[PDB]
Amino acid sequence: ATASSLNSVKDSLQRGQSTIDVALAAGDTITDLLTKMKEKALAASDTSLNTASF
Amino acid sequence: NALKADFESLRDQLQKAATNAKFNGVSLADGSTTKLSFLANEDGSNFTVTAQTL
Repeated sequence: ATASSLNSVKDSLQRGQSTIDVALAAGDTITDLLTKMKEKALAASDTSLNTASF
Repeated sequence: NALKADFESLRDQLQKAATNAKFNGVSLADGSTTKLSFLANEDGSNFTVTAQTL
């Protein structure tokens, strides 16, 4: 009975693997967007830009 | 009188040449601003150069 019950534990661990997989798949996009936001704010920090480019 | 009128004329053209010195809305010779602080590093450090009014 214990050996048969272990299959649900395996299923839960695999479901958790899939969940962190989806979370990392979105975290890649989050890090890329954060890098682009730092790009924009960093370029905007320069005082030599005219009001339109800013 | 002719040399005096020529002197006033060259002074006017010098003022116009001073007014027209700017690149994309900013200038280091017109005196529009005391300085422009260009970017220096990824941490937001700035490479400033003071404007030299002309």
